[PDB]
Amino acid sequence: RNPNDKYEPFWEDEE
Amino acid sequence: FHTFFNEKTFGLGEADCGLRPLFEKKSLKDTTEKELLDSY
Amino acid sequence: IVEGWDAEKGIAPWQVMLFRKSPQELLCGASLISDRWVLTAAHCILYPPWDKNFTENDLLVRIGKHSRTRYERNVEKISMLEKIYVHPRYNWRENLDRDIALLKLKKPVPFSDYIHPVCLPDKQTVTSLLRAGYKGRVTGWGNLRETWTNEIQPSVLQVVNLPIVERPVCKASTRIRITDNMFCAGFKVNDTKRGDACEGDSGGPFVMKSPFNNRWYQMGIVSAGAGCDRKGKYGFYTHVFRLKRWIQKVIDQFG
Ligand SMILES: *[C@@H]1O[C@H](CO)[C@@H](O)[C@H](O)[C@H]1NC(C)=O
Repeated sequence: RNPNDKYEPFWEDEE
Repeated sequence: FHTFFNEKTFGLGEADCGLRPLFEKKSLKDTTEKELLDSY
Repeated sequence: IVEGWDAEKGIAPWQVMLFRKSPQELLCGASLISDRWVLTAAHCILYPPWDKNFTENDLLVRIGKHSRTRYERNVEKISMLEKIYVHPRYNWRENLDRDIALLKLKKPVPFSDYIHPVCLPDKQTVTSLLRAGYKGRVTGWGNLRETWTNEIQPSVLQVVNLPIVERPVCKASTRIRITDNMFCAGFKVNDTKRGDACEGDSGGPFVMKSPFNNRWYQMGIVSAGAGCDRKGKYGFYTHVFRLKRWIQKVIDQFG
């Protein structure tokens, strides 16, 4: 995971 | 300030556009706007 | 941005990040003009030679950001795009005349200490501030330096101050046919200070603070930064006011 994501996931706190 | 758009097609914001919450609104200055002012 | 510095939190509450949904990728800078509309560069959305033709579905914008990669919980806001409007006269084949695009947000975004709109300019604001020598500010997460030689991607938003430049001087600094719809800025060759916008800063805002009302105005959109790998004399910006009419035609008419 993680180093596979250039950007930290950003969907928590959503809709 | 004096608007130019219709709030219902443009959404909110115009009237208070351009004033930063953590700088203008707090009578605070960012590290380099003096440089910009000086050049005016 | 090349030869600029770490932005202060909230120094540019209208800075928007234009983000590719997948591959998740930072595409361009952009600006928040109201809680429903964002300005960016047309070439950030459409450029046929490289197979670029994004629809409201492939993109997303992130607002109120500081760190380039972290998820700034409780601080940034992510918004979907309802529609994208690229100037119908956008010239991509040759010179980027009319390099502008409008993005309508799926839903209004709340303002905060980190999210606040930037003013568009009017005739008076133009003719009084848009002048050679006057310094404007450009913000972005573009690269720190040309590629292939440290680290080139910033970890936080960057700022740099640039002086507008006389037109005739801009025109003679390139073979590209410049138009009235654009203007250039940047220091000179022999000049002590460098500082410029790079490719990933495209679509971002060129803003000037009025000495009058203390309000920030977005005079241009980074259309062709002259830094990093691009290297040209001056950076070119879309002339916002000169396109102010198209901006209403689109707004009044579509949202
Ligand atoms: C992509 O843009 C092209 C060139 O501007 C246009 O002809 C086409 O309608 C767009 N893509 C589609 C099929 O939506």
